[PDB]
Amino acid sequence: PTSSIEIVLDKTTASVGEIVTASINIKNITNFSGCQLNMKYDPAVLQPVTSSGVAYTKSTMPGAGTILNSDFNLRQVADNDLEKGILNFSKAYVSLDDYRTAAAPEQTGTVAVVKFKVLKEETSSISFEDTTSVPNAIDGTVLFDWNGDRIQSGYSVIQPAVINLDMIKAS
Repeated sequence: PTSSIEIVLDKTTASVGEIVTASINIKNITNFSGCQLNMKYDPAVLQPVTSSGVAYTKSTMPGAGTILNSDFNLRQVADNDLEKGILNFSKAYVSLDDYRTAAAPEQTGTVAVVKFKVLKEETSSISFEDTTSVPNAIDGTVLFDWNGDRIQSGYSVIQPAVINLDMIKAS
């Protein structure tokens, strides 16, 4: 009887130059309308790249998932720190009246996809992390319902996602 957000990798193992795709998935989040997320990775090991192969900038949004793609006036803002390895982004529907009226809330699916180039073959992790700039977060996550209120208890944050776990002893 579970509600969750999770970072899922398409590969558990990857060599230098490969792309690993991280999917940020939610499951059974009641009346979900949007989120703000603060994700941490190690910039010596992974580099976020767009679907066309170019590095993110401070302003780059993650790739589209399978939800939050409908025309209920989507607001999208990213504020990334690529030197420290932080992706911070907000994606939410703004026409909440119309979204409520359509009566078909997007409670389960992929909110965003981040592709990472593997720079070093080494054990590394990706997690959500609390940050000063987003003070109301639960392990670096803020989820909103279709009234515009923060969801305050009853979902698990499943993390970290780990690549190259088999090489952990060497780290």
